[PDB]
Amino acid sequence: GRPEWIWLALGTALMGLGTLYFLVKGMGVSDPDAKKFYAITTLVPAIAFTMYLSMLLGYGLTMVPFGGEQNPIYWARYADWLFTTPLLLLDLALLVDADQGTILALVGADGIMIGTGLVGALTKVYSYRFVWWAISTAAMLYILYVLFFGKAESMRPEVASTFKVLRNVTVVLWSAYPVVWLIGSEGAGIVPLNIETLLFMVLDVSAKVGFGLILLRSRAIFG
Amino acid sequence: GRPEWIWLALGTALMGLGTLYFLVKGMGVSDPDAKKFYAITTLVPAIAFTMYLSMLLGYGLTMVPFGGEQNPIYWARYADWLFTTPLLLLDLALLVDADQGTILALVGADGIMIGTGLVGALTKVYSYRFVWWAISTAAMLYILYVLFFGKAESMRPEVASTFKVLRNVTVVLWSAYPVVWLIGSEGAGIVPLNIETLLFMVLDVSAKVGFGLILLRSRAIFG
Amino acid sequence: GRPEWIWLALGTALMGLGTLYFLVKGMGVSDPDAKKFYAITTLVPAIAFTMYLSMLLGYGLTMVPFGGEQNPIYWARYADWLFTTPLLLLDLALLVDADQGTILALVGADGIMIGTGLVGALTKVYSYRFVWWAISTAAMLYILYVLFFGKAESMRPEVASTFKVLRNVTVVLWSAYPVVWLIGSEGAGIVPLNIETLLFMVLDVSAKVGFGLILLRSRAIFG
Ligand SMILES: *C/C=C(C)/C=C/C=C(C)/C=C/C1=C(C)CCCC1(C)C
Ligand SMILES: *C/C=C(C)/C=C/C=C(C)/C=C/C1=C(C)CCCC1(C)C
Ligand SMILES: *C/C=C(C)/C=C/C=C(C)/C=C/C1=C(C)CCCC1(C)C
Repeated sequence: GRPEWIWLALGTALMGLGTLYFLVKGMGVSDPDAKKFYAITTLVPAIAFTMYLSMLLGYGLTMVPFGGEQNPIYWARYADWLFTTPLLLLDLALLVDADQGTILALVGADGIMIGTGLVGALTKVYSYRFVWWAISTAAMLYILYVLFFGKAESMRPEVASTFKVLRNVTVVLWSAYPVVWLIGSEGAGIVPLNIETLLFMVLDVSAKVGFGLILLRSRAIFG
Repeated sequence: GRPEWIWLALGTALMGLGTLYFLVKGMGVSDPDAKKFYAITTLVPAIAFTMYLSMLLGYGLTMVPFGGEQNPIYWARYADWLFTTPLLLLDLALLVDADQGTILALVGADGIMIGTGLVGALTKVYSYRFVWWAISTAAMLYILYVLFFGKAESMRPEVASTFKVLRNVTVVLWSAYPVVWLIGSEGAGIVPLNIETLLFMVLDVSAKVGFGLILLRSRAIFG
Repeated sequence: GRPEWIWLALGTALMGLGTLYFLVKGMGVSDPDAKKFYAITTLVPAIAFTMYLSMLLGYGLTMVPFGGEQNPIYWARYADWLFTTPLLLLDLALLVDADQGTILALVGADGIMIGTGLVGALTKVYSYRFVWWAISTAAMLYILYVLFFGKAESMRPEVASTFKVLRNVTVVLWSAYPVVWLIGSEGAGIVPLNIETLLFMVLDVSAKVGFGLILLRSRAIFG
């Protein structure tokens, strides 16, 4: 039906397999700290799996009028990210034993990032969609700022090493989302929805399963 | 108007009385641990009370097209369960001093269970509704698994005793929900909505007020 | 377009400036406890900023049929309060080192207060709107009760002093909301929407930025 269906189907399959792999791999783990990381990390692709399935079956898709056309908007992505992005930030924060204040700042700014992105995606006045994109981007920039300038002296080498790798992976991949949104169907519409869907699938799988494989294979998750 | 109104009214009344009873019973409690259990346990029927009232007044009801008919779907149940089921799991987890990793696993899987159940309840393609039911059921099975195989050596007798009772009550009652959903109006439609509503009221009151009476009368909630 | 636009624009500007001020003021803070208070306190007007902008642009506004008319209902307020009121209660609770049980009681009752207020705001049967208002008010009264009768012996003077001031500010300002709602467009409609919007803007800015200035200038936030 929809040309982007193949990418949604592949996304569903990859998130599903990733979830199952992490689920199996986490069996037997008794270390409290490691359990936290496995729980957070397995839940991420499990949620993504449900939302990709939602998009594939057509439930997480809605039509938004703007620019004089009926624009297909997959709102299920925000329902996904609303829960998965904060969880991913939690993995990074727990890894460096961040204090509660910083965790709340990250989670709250993340909520603002996704919430304003959702508002922008459903906004009927074309020009306003970009106002929301700008605010969401400012929130993302705040998050990236905190990750880099927001624990070193008393920090295990493996912890510092894995955190630096996951932080770099996060900054690169997350930074692409606003660009894809801006040039894709939710924004300027210069890149067709099918290609946009492919881009998000690669980014999502990398930021979730890729990110997860790196974290769960590290000894940093253990006390 | 709607034949199932009597069960919604009785459900509203029972949840309301249960809330008031727990509220009174919890007065004077100074023990920190006991306070946690009273807060969690009183909030559960208070939320259920609001959603049952929502259904009674008709606000938590919507019409979903599928199978060639306008099907009355009480979505308010998921708004209820989304918050009450995780809270109930929290009572069980705190009772056994479960570690954060396991708590997150339970809460996250519970969210998936209710979220996919909601998607299934509102899905317009009949066959797909059952795909969502299957995923939600898999999440429930994971939860039941964790409760039984997911703390013994260093565990007070009263704690182990009450937990085992509440765990058995939980497995039996919770396991009935997917069956009721499957044979009821949201699924195969072989059992009429009025009878389905009665079933859920008995299950809800038992899983909330019944469950609550057992827990709050035990000495396990005290340090 | 809408006469109340000026108050929404001023609200947007004030919440935005307040957010920026708190953001700057919180720079350099290394004290863990102080960080918690700055995070919570800065997030509050940041969220309010987004919802006021939502109302200004028209996204957070919907039409609800009741009383034989199309009533303009700004639902964005509840999306705001759902997150900001619990955060404000968290500031007060952390300030007095409240135990988890009491925190959950406050947060849960707050959720009920806002959730039932939202249901009332969107209810099509006029008389029922007031039933929801009554339940929401009962939840607010419970919260006010807990704040006054729910830690003294072992409590720093500055902490007790600032808490008492913020508690008084909270009881006075919060108590006004149900009155405004009752006499405003969501209720009896005796006070026009434009005036109602002005009232909420003054209350919101005072309960958020005013409240925030008092808290963040106190030494109580430091360990
Ligand atoms: C599993 C998914 C991940 C890690 C998704 C990350 C999403 C973002 C960083 C999204 C950010 C956006 C903006 C900064 C601007 C507005 C549009 C968004 C929501 C695509
Ligand atoms: C107070 C209510 C309780 C304890 C409700 C429990 C609800 C469930 C365990 C629901 C589970 C469902 C499935 C496993 C399959 C799909 C349909 C549901 C949501 C009814
Ligand atoms: C930043 C906003 C604040 C501090 C808002 C406070 C909101 C309330 C205390 C609202 C309470 C209401 C009731 C008690 C009755 C029903 C209507 C409401 C939601 C306006």
